[PDB]
Amino acid sequence: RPEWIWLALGTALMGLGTLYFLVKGMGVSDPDAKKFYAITTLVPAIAFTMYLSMLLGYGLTMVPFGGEQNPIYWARYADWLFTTPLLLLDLALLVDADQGTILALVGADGIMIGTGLVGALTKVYSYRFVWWAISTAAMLYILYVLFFGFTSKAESMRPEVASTFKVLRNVTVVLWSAYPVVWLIGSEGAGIVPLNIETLLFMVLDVSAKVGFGLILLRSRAIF
Ligand SMILES: CCCCCCCC(=O)Nc1c(I)c(C(=O)O)c(I)c(C(=O)O)c1I
Ligand SMILES: CCCCCCCC(=O)Nc1c(I)c(C(=O)O)c(I)c(C(=O)O)c1I
Ligand SMILES: *C/C=C(C)/C=C/C=C(C)/C=C/C1=C(C)CCCC1(C)C
Ligand SMILES: CCCCCCCCCCCCCCCC
Ligand SMILES: CCCCCCCCCCCC
Ligand SMILES: CCCCCCCCCCCC
Ligand SMILES: CCCCCCCCCCCC
Ligand SMILES: CCCCCCCCCCCC
Ligand SMILES: CCCCCCCCCC
Ligand SMILES: CCCCCCCCCC
Ligand SMILES: CCCCCCCCCC
Ligand SMILES: CCCCCCCCC
Ligand SMILES: CCCCCCCCC
Ligand SMILES: CCCCCCC
Ligand SMILES: CCCCCCC
Repeated sequence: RPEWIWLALGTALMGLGTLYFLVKGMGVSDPDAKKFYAITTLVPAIAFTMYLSMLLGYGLTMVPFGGEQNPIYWARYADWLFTTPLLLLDLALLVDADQGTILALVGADGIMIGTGLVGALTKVYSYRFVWWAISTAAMLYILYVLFFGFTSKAESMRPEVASTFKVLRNVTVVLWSAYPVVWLIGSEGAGIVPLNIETLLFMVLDVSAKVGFGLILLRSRAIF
Protein backbone atom coordinates (compact mmCIF):
# COMPACT_ATOMS: atom_id res chain seq x y z
CA ARG A 1 0.00 0.00 0.00
CA PRO A 2 2.27 2.88 -1.29
CA GLU A 3 -0.38 5.40 -0.22
CA TRP A 4 0.43 4.61 3.52
CA ILE A 5 2.77 7.61 3.64
CA TRP A 6 0.00 10.15 2.86
CA LEU A 7 -2.38 8.32 5.21
CA ALA A 8 0.31 8.82 7.89
CA LEU A 9 0.82 12.49 7.11
CA GLY A 10 -2.94 13.13 7.06
CA THR A 11 -3.25 11.35 10.44
CA ALA A 12 -0.47 13.47 11.92
CA LEU A 13 -1.92 16.73 10.51
CA MET A 14 -5.49 15.97 11.54
CA GLY A 15 -4.16 15.00 15.01
CA LEU A 16 -2.16 18.19 15.45
CA GLY A 17 -5.06 20.35 14.12
CA THR A 18 -7.39 18.73 16.67
CA LEU A 19 -4.95 19.16 19.56
CA TYR A 20 -4.34 22.79 18.71
CA PHE A 21 -8.02 23.62 18.31
CA LEU A 22 -8.83 21.78 21.62
CA VAL A 23 -6.18 23.71 23.58
CA LYS A 24 -7.26 27.08 22.22
CA GLY A 25 -10.97 26.20 22.57
CA MET A 26 -10.57 25.17 26.23
CA GLY A 27 -9.11 28.61 27.06
CA VAL A 28 -12.05 30.61 25.56
CA SER A 29 -14.84 32.17 27.73
CA ASP A 30 -17.02 33.84 25.09
CA PRO A 31 -20.17 31.62 24.69
CA ASP A 32 -20.51 32.31 20.97
CA ALA A 33 -16.85 31.64 20.26
CA LYS A 34 -17.14 28.35 22.17
CA LYS A 35 -19.83 26.87 19.87
CA PHE A 36 -17.56 27.51 16.89
CA TYR A 37 -14.65 25.84 18.75
CA ALA A 38 -16.74 22.81 19.63
CA ILE A 39 -18.05 22.25 16.04
CA THR A 40 -14.67 22.99 14.50
CA THR A 41 -12.53 20.86 16.83
CA LEU A 42 -14.79 17.84 16.06
CA VAL A 43 -14.07 18.15 12.30
CA PRO A 44 -10.38 17.22 12.39
CA ALA A 45 -11.09 14.79 15.25
CA ILE A 46 -13.41 12.72 13.10
CA ALA A 47 -10.96 13.02 10.15
CA PHE A 48 -8.08 11.87 12.45
CA THR A 49 -10.02 8.72 13.44
CA MET A 50 -10.81 7.76 9.84
CA TYR A 51 -7.27 8.56 8.64
CA LEU A 52 -5.92 6.37 11.49
CA SER A 53 -8.28 3.59 10.59
CA MET A 54 -7.22 3.61 6.95
CA LEU A 55 -3.51 3.80 7.90
CA LEU A 56 -3.99 0.63 9.99
CA GLY A 57 -5.68 -1.10 7.05
CA TYR A 58 -9.42 -0.65 7.83
CA GLY A 59 -12.17 0.91 5.66
CA LEU A 60 -10.70 -0.50 2.41
CA THR A 61 -12.71 -2.92 0.19
CA MET A 62 -12.25 -4.41 -3.30
CA VAL A 63 -14.93 -3.60 -5.85
CA PRO A 64 -15.00 -5.29 -9.28
CA PHE A 65 -15.67 -3.05 -12.35
CA GLY A 66 -13.89 -2.59 -15.72
CA GLY A 67 -12.64 -6.24 -15.52
CA GLU A 68 -10.41 -5.57 -12.48
CA GLN A 69 -10.66 -5.77 -8.72
CA ASN A 70 -10.31 -2.14 -7.52
CA PRO A 71 -9.38 -0.93 -4.02
CA ILE A 72 -11.97 1.50 -2.62
CA TYR A 73 -11.39 3.37 0.67
CA TRP A 74 -14.97 3.66 1.89
CA ALA A 75 -13.97 5.02 5.33
CA ARG A 76 -13.59 8.45 3.61
CA TYR A 77 -17.34 8.60 3.27
CA ALA A 78 -17.83 7.74 7.00
CA ASP A 79 -15.58 10.76 7.70
CA TRP A 80 -17.29 13.09 5.12
CA LEU A 81 -20.80 12.15 6.16
CA PHE A 82 -20.17 13.80 9.57
CA THR A 83 -17.47 16.42 8.83
CA THR A 84 -19.06 18.10 5.79
CA PRO A 85 -22.32 19.03 7.56
CA LEU A 86 -20.36 20.37 10.56
CA LEU A 87 -18.35 22.67 8.23
CA LEU A 88 -21.65 23.87 6.70
CA LEU A 89 -23.01 24.42 10.20
CA ASP A 90 -20.04 26.67 10.93
CA LEU A 91 -20.91 28.78 7.92
CA ALA A 92 -24.67 28.87 8.69
CA LEU A 93 -24.06 30.01 12.29
CA LEU A 94 -21.71 32.75 11.06
CA VAL A 95 -24.49 34.26 8.83
CA ASP A 96 -27.46 33.13 11.09
CA ALA A 97 -29.04 31.07 8.41
CA ASP A 98 -32.53 29.86 9.34
CA GLN A 99 -33.44 26.37 10.32
CA GLY A 100 -35.08 25.32 7.04
CA THR A 101 -32.03 26.43 5.06
CA ILE A 102 -29.80 24.43 7.45
CA LEU A 103 -32.04 21.38 7.01
CA ALA A 104 -31.97 21.71 3.20
CA LEU A 105 -28.12 21.97 3.14
CA VAL A 106 -27.57 19.11 5.59
CA GLY A 107 -29.96 16.96 3.59
CA ALA A 108 -28.39 17.78 0.20
CA ASP A 109 -25.05 17.04 1.91
CA GLY A 110 -26.32 13.59 3.01
CA ILE A 111 -27.41 12.91 -0.59
CA MET A 112 -24.03 14.08 -1.88
CA ILE A 113 -22.10 11.74 0.47
CA GLY A 114 -24.50 8.83 0.23
CA THR A 115 -24.75 8.78 -3.57
CA GLY A 116 -20.96 9.16 -3.79
CA LEU A 117 -20.57 6.12 -1.59
CA VAL A 118 -23.08 4.15 -3.62
CA GLY A 119 -21.22 5.19 -6.82
CA ALA A 120 -17.89 4.13 -5.24
CA LEU A 121 -19.31 0.61 -4.61
CA THR A 122 -21.25 0.13 -7.83
CA LYS A 123 -20.09 -2.84 -9.93
CA VAL A 124 -21.50 -1.69 -13.32
CA TYR A 125 -18.87 0.79 -14.61
CA SER A 126 -21.33 3.07 -16.32
CA TYR A 127 -23.69 3.40 -13.36
CA ARG A 128 -20.79 4.55 -11.13
CA PHE A 129 -20.85 7.79 -13.09
CA VAL A 130 -24.63 8.12 -12.73
CA TRP A 131 -24.14 8.22 -8.95
CA TRP A 132 -21.15 10.57 -9.34
CA ALA A 133 -23.39 12.96 -11.39
CA ILE A 134 -26.16 12.98 -8.82
CA SER A 135 -23.66 13.52 -6.01
CA THR A 136 -22.10 16.43 -7.94
CA ALA A 137 -25.49 18.03 -8.55
CA ALA A 138 -26.29 17.90 -4.81
CA MET A 139 -22.89 19.53 -4.27
CA LEU A 140 -23.58 22.27 -6.75
CA TYR A 141 -26.89 22.99 -5.00
CA ILE A 142 -24.92 23.50 -1.72
CA LEU A 143 -22.41 25.73 -3.46
CA TYR A 144 -25.20 27.78 -4.97
CA VAL A 145 -26.88 28.38 -1.59
CA LEU A 146 -23.52 29.24 0.00
CA PHE A 147 -22.57 31.64 -2.79
CA PHE A 148 -25.95 33.33 -3.44
CA GLY A 149 -28.00 32.70 -0.25
CA PHE A 150 -25.42 32.93 2.53
CA THR A 151 -23.60 35.93 0.99
CA SER A 152 -26.82 37.92 1.07
CA LYS A 153 -27.29 36.95 4.82
CA ALA A 154 -23.66 37.81 5.62
CA GLU A 155 -24.07 41.35 4.22
CA SER A 156 -26.55 42.17 6.97
CA MET A 157 -23.82 41.44 9.55
CA ARG A 158 -20.98 43.72 10.59
CA PRO A 159 -18.17 43.90 7.97
CA GLU A 160 -15.70 41.80 9.95
CA VAL A 161 -18.30 38.91 9.97
CA ALA A 162 -19.12 39.39 6.25
CA SER A 163 -15.36 39.47 5.36
CA THR A 164 -14.60 36.23 7.29
CA PHE A 165 -17.64 34.53 5.74
CA LYS A 166 -16.40 35.53 2.29
CA VAL A 167 -12.92 34.09 2.77
CA LEU A 168 -14.41 30.86 4.21
CA ARG A 169 -16.95 30.74 1.41
CA ASN A 170 -14.22 31.13 -1.23
CA VAL A 171 -12.07 28.43 0.40
CA THR A 172 -15.07 26.12 0.44
CA VAL A 173 -16.11 26.69 -3.19
CA VAL A 174 -12.55 26.16 -4.45
CA LEU A 175 -11.74 23.16 -2.24
CA TRP A 176 -15.12 21.30 -2.54
CA SER A 177 -15.13 21.80 -6.39
CA ALA A 178 -11.93 19.74 -6.70
CA TYR A 179 -13.34 16.56 -4.96
CA PRO A 180 -15.61 15.38 -7.80
CA VAL A 181 -12.72 15.87 -10.21
CA VAL A 182 -10.33 13.81 -8.15
CA TRP A 183 -12.91 11.06 -7.88
CA LEU A 184 -13.69 11.15 -11.65
CA ILE A 185 -10.00 10.76 -12.60
CA GLY A 186 -8.82 8.56 -9.78
CA SER A 187 -9.26 4.95 -8.74
CA GLU A 188 -13.06 5.30 -8.19
CA GLY A 189 -13.81 6.62 -11.67
CA ALA A 190 -11.60 6.69 -14.76
CA GLY A 191 -8.56 5.09 -13.13
CA ILE A 192 -6.05 7.55 -14.58
CA VAL A 193 -4.51 8.86 -11.39
CA PRO A 194 -3.20 5.91 -9.27
CA LEU A 195 -4.31 5.42 -5.69
CA ASN A 196 -1.15 6.83 -4.15
CA ILE A 197 -1.30 10.22 -5.91
CA GLU A 198 -5.06 10.30 -5.36
CA THR A 199 -4.49 9.73 -1.60
CA LEU A 200 -2.04 12.65 -1.68
CA LEU A 201 -4.65 14.86 -3.36
CA PHE A 202 -7.48 13.96 -0.97
CA MET A 203 -5.05 14.52 1.95
CA VAL A 204 -4.11 17.99 0.76
CA LEU A 205 -7.81 18.79 0.17
CA ASP A 206 -8.95 17.31 3.50
CA VAL A 207 -6.30 19.13 5.56
CA SER A 208 -7.00 22.39 3.74
CA ALA A 209 -10.82 22.06 3.97
CA LYS A 210 -10.67 21.15 7.72
CA VAL A 211 -7.52 22.51 9.46
CA GLY A 212 -6.97 25.37 7.02
CA PHE A 213 -10.62 26.36 7.21
CA GLY A 214 -10.53 26.00 11.02
CA LEU A 215 -7.45 28.23 11.38
CA ILE A 216 -9.11 31.02 9.45
CA LEU A 217 -12.35 30.78 11.42
CA LEU A 218 -10.97 30.22 14.91
CA ARG A 219 -8.40 33.05 14.65
CA SER A 220 -10.90 35.64 13.48
CA ARG A 221 -12.72 38.27 15.56
CA ALA A 222 -15.98 37.27 13.79
CA ILE A 223 -16.73 34.36 16.26
CA PHE A 224 -16.60 36.63 19.41
C1 LIG B 1 -7.12 27.41 -2.66
C2 LIG B 1 -8.03 28.42 -2.00
C3 LIG B 1 -7.97 29.77 -2.71
C4 LIG B 1 -9.11 30.74 -2.43
C5 LIG B 1 -8.67 32.00 -1.70
C6 LIG B 1 -9.72 32.43 -0.69
C7 LIG B 1 -9.31 33.67 0.09
C8 LIG B 1 -9.95 34.95 -0.46
O1 LIG B 1 -11.17 34.98 -0.57
N1 LIG B 1 -9.05 35.93 -0.73
C9 LIG B 1 -9.50 37.20 -0.95
C10 LIG B 1 -9.46 38.05 0.14
I1 LIG B 1 -8.42 37.47 1.83
C11 LIG B 1 -10.06 39.28 0.14
C12 LIG B 1 -9.89 40.11 1.36
O2 LIG B 1 -8.75 40.52 1.63
O3 LIG B 1 -10.87 40.36 2.07
C13 LIG B 1 -10.77 39.69 -0.98
I2 LIG B 1 -11.69 41.57 -1.05
C14 LIG B 1 -10.88 38.85 -2.07
C15 LIG B 1 -11.59 39.30 -3.31
O4 LIG B 1 -12.83 39.26 -3.48
O5 LIG B 1 -10.82 39.76 -4.19
C16 LIG B 1 -10.25 37.62 -2.05
I3 LIG B 1 -10.44 36.40 -3.72
C1 LIG C 1 -4.68 28.66 5.42
C2 LIG C 1 -4.26 29.00 6.83
C3 LIG C 1 -3.55 30.34 6.91
C4 LIG C 1 -4.49 31.47 7.35
C5 LIG C 1 -3.80 32.32 8.42
C6 LIG C 1 -4.41 33.71 8.59
C7 LIG C 1 -5.75 33.57 9.30
C8 LIG C 1 -6.48 34.87 9.61
O1 LIG C 1 -7.58 34.77 10.12
N1 LIG C 1 -5.95 36.06 9.37
C9 LIG C 1 -6.60 37.18 9.78
C10 LIG C 1 -5.93 38.36 9.68
I1 LIG C 1 -4.02 38.30 8.81
C11 LIG C 1 -6.50 39.54 10.09
C12 LIG C 1 -5.73 40.81 9.94
O2 LIG C 1 -5.93 41.59 8.99
O3 LIG C 1 -4.86 41.05 10.80
C13 LIG C 1 -7.78 39.54 10.62
I2 LIG C 1 -8.64 41.36 11.23
C14 LIG C 1 -8.48 38.36 10.76
C15 LIG C 1 -9.86 38.49 11.35
O4 LIG C 1 -10.03 38.59 12.59
O5 LIG C 1 -10.83 38.59 10.59
C16 LIG C 1 -7.89 37.16 10.33
I3 LIG C 1 -8.86 35.30 10.44
C1 LIG D 1 -13.13 17.37 4.94
C2 LIG D 1 -13.76 17.11 3.81
C3 LIG D 1 -14.44 17.88 3.00
C4 LIG D 1 -14.72 19.32 3.09
C5 LIG D 1 -14.91 16.98 1.93
C6 LIG D 1 -15.66 17.35 0.96
C7 LIG D 1 -16.01 16.29 0.03
C8 LIG D 1 -16.81 16.48 -1.03
C9 LIG D 1 -17.36 17.83 -1.40
C10 LIG D 1 -17.03 15.30 -1.86
C11 LIG D 1 -17.81 15.39 -2.95
C12 LIG D 1 -18.06 14.29 -3.91
C13 LIG D 1 -18.76 14.64 -5.05
C14 LIG D 1 -19.39 15.99 -5.29
C15 LIG D 1 -19.05 13.66 -6.15
C16 LIG D 1 -18.21 12.40 -6.02
C17 LIG D 1 -18.12 11.88 -4.62
C18 LIG D 1 -17.52 12.86 -3.63
C19 LIG D 1 -18.09 12.32 -2.31
C20 LIG D 1 -15.94 12.85 -3.61
C1 LIG E 1 -33.32 30.99 -11.87
C2 LIG E 1 -32.40 30.92 -10.68
C3 LIG E 1 -31.84 29.52 -10.51
C4 LIG E 1 -30.58 29.27 -11.36
C5 LIG E 1 -30.04 27.87 -11.10
C6 LIG E 1 -28.56 27.66 -11.36
C7 LIG E 1 -28.35 26.18 -11.68
C8 LIG E 1 -26.90 25.70 -11.86
C9 LIG E 1 -25.99 26.17 -10.72
C10 LIG E 1 -24.84 25.23 -10.50
C11 LIG E 1 -23.57 25.95 -10.17
C12 LIG E 1 -23.58 26.77 -8.92
C13 LIG E 1 -22.17 27.31 -8.73
C14 LIG E 1 -21.94 28.11 -7.46
C15 LIG E 1 -20.94 29.23 -7.63
C16 LIG E 1 -19.83 29.04 -6.68
C1 LIG F 1 -15.16 23.76 24.59
C2 LIG F 1 -14.63 24.12 23.22
C3 LIG F 1 -13.35 23.38 22.80
C4 LIG F 1 -13.61 22.08 22.07
C5 LIG F 1 -14.67 21.21 22.76
C6 LIG F 1 -14.51 19.72 22.44
C7 LIG F 1 -15.38 19.25 21.27
C8 LIG F 1 -15.17 17.75 21.10
C9 LIG F 1 -13.77 17.35 20.62
C10 LIG F 1 -13.03 16.38 21.55
C11 LIG F 1 -11.86 15.74 20.81
C12 LIG F 1 -10.95 14.95 21.72
C1 LIG G 1 -36.54 24.32 -0.17
C2 LIG G 1 -35.41 23.35 0.14
C3 LIG G 1 -35.37 22.21 -0.88
C4 LIG G 1 -34.23 21.21 -0.64
C5 LIG G 1 -33.71 20.71 -1.98
C6 LIG G 1 -32.76 19.54 -1.85
C7 LIG G 1 -32.13 19.42 -3.23
C8 LIG G 1 -31.42 18.08 -3.39
C9 LIG G 1 -30.28 18.10 -4.42
C10 LIG G 1 -30.61 17.57 -5.81
C11 LIG G 1 -29.73 16.39 -6.18
C12 LIG G 1 -30.39 15.52 -7.24
C1 LIG H 1 -28.02 21.34 -10.13
C2 LIG H 1 -27.92 22.30 -8.96
C3 LIG H 1 -29.24 23.02 -8.63
C4 LIG H 1 -29.09 24.46 -8.09
C5 LIG H 1 -30.44 25.17 -8.07
C6 LIG H 1 -30.53 26.35 -7.10
C7 LIG H 1 -31.86 26.38 -6.33
C8 LIG H 1 -32.29 27.76 -5.83
C9 LIG H 1 -32.16 27.94 -4.30
C10 LIG H 1 -32.05 29.41 -3.82
C11 LIG H 1 -31.04 29.68 -2.68
C12 LIG H 1 -30.17 30.91 -2.86
C1 LIG I 1 1.15 4.75 -13.64
C2 LIG I 1 1.91 5.89 -12.99
C3 LIG I 1 2.15 7.06 -13.96
C4 LIG I 1 0.93 7.99 -14.14
C5 LIG I 1 0.99 9.30 -13.35
C6 LIG I 1 -0.35 10.03 -13.47
C7 LIG I 1 -0.35 11.33 -12.67
C8 LIG I 1 -1.38 12.36 -13.15
C9 LIG I 1 -1.58 13.44 -12.08
C10 LIG I 1 -2.57 14.54 -12.48
C11 LIG I 1 -2.78 15.55 -11.34
C12 LIG I 1 -4.17 16.18 -11.33
C1 LIG J 1 8.06 2.19 8.30
C2 LIG J 1 7.91 3.49 9.08
C3 LIG J 1 6.68 3.47 9.99
C4 LIG J 1 6.47 4.81 10.67
C5 LIG J 1 4.99 5.11 10.98
C6 LIG J 1 4.85 6.56 11.48
C7 LIG J 1 3.51 7.23 11.17
C8 LIG J 1 2.98 8.14 12.30
C9 LIG J 1 3.00 9.64 11.99
C10 LIG J 1 4.10 10.41 12.72
C1 LIG K 1 -7.24 13.89 20.69
C2 LIG K 1 -7.63 12.71 19.82
C3 LIG K 1 -8.94 12.02 20.28
C4 LIG K 1 -9.46 10.88 19.37
C5 LIG K 1 -9.04 9.47 19.84
C6 LIG K 1 -10.03 8.38 19.43
C7 LIG K 1 -9.35 7.14 18.87
C8 LIG K 1 -10.35 6.21 18.19
C9 LIG K 1 -9.67 5.00 17.52
C10 LIG K 1 -10.37 4.55 16.25
C1 LIG L 1 -6.01 19.76 -6.13
C2 LIG L 1 -5.16 20.47 -5.07
C3 LIG L 1 -5.72 21.82 -4.60
C4 LIG L 1 -4.62 22.82 -4.21
C5 LIG L 1 -5.01 23.83 -3.13
C6 LIG L 1 -4.29 23.62 -1.79
C7 LIG L 1 -3.95 24.92 -1.05
C8 LIG L 1 -4.41 24.93 0.42
C9 LIG L 1 -4.28 26.28 1.15
C10 LIG L 1 -5.46 26.63 2.06
C1 LIG M 1 0.09 23.01 15.27
C2 LIG M 1 -0.68 23.66 14.12
C3 LIG M 1 -1.25 22.59 13.20
C4 LIG M 1 -1.88 23.16 11.94
C5 LIG M 1 -1.48 22.43 10.63
C6 LIG M 1 -1.21 23.40 9.46
C7 LIG M 1 -1.91 23.07 8.13
C8 LIG M 1 -1.92 24.27 7.18
C9 LIG M 1 -2.76 24.04 5.93
C1 LIG N 1 -32.17 9.46 -6.19
C2 LIG N 1 -32.82 8.73 -7.37
C3 LIG N 1 -32.03 7.49 -7.80
C4 LIG N 1 -32.04 7.22 -9.31
C5 LIG N 1 -30.92 6.24 -9.64
C6 LIG N 1 -31.04 5.56 -11.00
C7 LIG N 1 -30.22 4.26 -11.00
C8 LIG N 1 -29.52 3.99 -12.32
C9 LIG N 1 -28.50 2.88 -12.18
C1 LIG O 1 4.31 25.11 19.28
C2 LIG O 1 3.86 26.36 18.52
C3 LIG O 1 2.37 26.64 18.75
C4 LIG O 1 2.05 28.11 19.06
C5 LIG O 1 0.79 28.33 19.92
C6 LIG O 1 1.08 28.94 21.28
C7 LIG O 1 1.97 28.10 22.17
C1 LIG P 1 -6.25 31.15 2.31
C2 LIG P 1 -6.31 32.66 2.45
C3 LIG P 1 -6.24 33.10 3.91
C4 LIG P 1 -6.52 34.59 4.09
C5 LIG P 1 -6.88 34.93 5.54
C6 LIG P 1 -7.21 36.42 5.69
C7 LIG P 1 -8.31 36.62 6.71
